[PDB]
Amino acid sequence: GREQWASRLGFILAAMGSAVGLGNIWRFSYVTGENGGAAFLLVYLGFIALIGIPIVLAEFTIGRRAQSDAVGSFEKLAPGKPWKVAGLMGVAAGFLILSFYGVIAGWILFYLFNYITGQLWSAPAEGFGGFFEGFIANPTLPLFWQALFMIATIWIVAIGVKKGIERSNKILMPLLGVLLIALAIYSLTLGGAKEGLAFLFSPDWSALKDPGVYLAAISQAFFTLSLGMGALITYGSYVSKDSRLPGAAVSVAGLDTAFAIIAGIMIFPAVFALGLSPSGGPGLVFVVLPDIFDSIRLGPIVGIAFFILLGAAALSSAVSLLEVPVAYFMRKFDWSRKQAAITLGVIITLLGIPSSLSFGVLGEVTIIPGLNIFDSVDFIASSVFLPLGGMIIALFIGWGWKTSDALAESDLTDSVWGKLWILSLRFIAPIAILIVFLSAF
Ligand SMILES: CCCCCCCCO[C@@H]1O[C@H](CO)[C@@H](O)[C@H](O)[C@H]1O
Ligand SMILES: CCCCCCCCO[C@@H]1O[C@H](CO)[C@@H](O)[C@H](O)[C@H]1O
Ligand SMILES: CCCCCCCCO[C@@H]1O[C@H](CO)[C@@H](O)[C@H](O)[C@H]1O
Ligand SMILES: CC[C@H](C)[C@H](N)C(=O)O
Ligand code: NA
Ligand code: NA
Repeated sequence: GREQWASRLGFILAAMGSAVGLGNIWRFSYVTGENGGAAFLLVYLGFIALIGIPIVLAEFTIGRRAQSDAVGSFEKLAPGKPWKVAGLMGVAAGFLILSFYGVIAGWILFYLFNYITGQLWSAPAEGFGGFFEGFIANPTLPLFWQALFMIATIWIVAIGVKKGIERSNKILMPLLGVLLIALAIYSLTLGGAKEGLAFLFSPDWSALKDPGVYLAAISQAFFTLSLGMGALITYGSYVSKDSRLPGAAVSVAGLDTAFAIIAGIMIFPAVFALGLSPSGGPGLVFVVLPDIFDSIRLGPIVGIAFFILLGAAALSSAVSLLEVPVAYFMRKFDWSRKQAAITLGVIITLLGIPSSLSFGVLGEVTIIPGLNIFDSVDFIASSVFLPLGGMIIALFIGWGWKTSDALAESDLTDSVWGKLWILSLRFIAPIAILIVFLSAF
């Protein structure tokens, strides 16, 4: 009845495209930065091995045995039991995260437009930092480019799994990796490599007595791995009988973390050479990356190449953010695919408009005490729904699955990995999440 990926690799690449997006470059930079660098990074790394690798496979496992959307996946496997709250919790993180995902993806298309028209080639008068300030504070200009991005996202989603989502131009994600390695090597010769690589790889332990860093790591880890958004459950619901689930979840985190690391090697050695502070808020990369391209001879070509490849990366990730409601509403309300995309994509766009305004006119306005609207949506989405959603997901398989079924559907045997993966779901990952919950609130 449902559409499916046309090969076992098509599922891997789509999941690779879903995972590797803006949370690798943009979000990883200013979150690693404002939380102490190397202390945070080693904690974010450790969370991906013991909380990440199991839950991605947990999501992949639950995705195909039910062959349903993220919510209906819990209704066809354990009907009547209250586990569907996790499938419900993740779709809410999809509506919330795609609202400001289109906000930051609007910044991508504006900068790309400026490099195409030859505007951001040299250092503007306002400066590479000031240019970003008067742009995110302008009430309407970010909303235009967000709507333009939400078109392609909506368009691709409305096209279909086999005619749109899976048809991602196969050679573009590798082009974004090769460039980042070439961009990482460049900033290493800007005079900030010592202050950068030390702050980014050598730990300052006193930070780990602040509990926010833990929650910050768990928030970033679940966010960069497409966890707790209902996106890995649905991408698993298009996987065929013949497929190895364990190999994909590893291939995705290894690529996402490798992409995540090179971004640190590129951003932070440049932040310390530019004399800039690593805790520069969400628009950290948009102050540094143009400042780095400004010192290259062909920097305008790099900028166009960088933002075309990073834009397509944010496009391949936000398209999957829309499938979670779309694949749900087609079942729950018999909506067609094209009707679901327009309706659910234009609402997600309007939901993010108060976030784009939180950078300028709505700066002093707060919802959650102490945070502006962008930071507040980010909190409930990425620091609550994502870490708490995976806990129920992890406890769901670990406790509410017959161990013979949990390993058979996850294509794991009774090997040490099969036990370890099961072990992390039953106890390790959920308690680490539960402990970080007790220690932050
Ligand atoms: C490419 C991998 C980089 C690994 C960086 C590990 C930590 C580097 O931090 C190092 O701390 C030392 C303290 O005096 C200094 O002498 C070094 O110059 C400094 O780079
Ligand atoms: C290239 C990938 C490996 C990078 C390993 C990073 C090494 C961690 O950094 C270490 O931090 C310690 C202070 O806490 C210092 O005493 C060590 O000299 C330093 O190597
Ligand atoms: C002092 C440095 C003056 C400019 C020397 C050019 C060296 C950088 O070279 C540039 O690096 C980019 C990747 O980083 C590539 O994409 C460009 O094609 C390449 O021209
Ligand atoms: C919302 C997260 C998106 C889908 C992607 N996982 C990223 O790291 O940017
Ligand atoms: Na992507
Ligand atoms: Na990611």
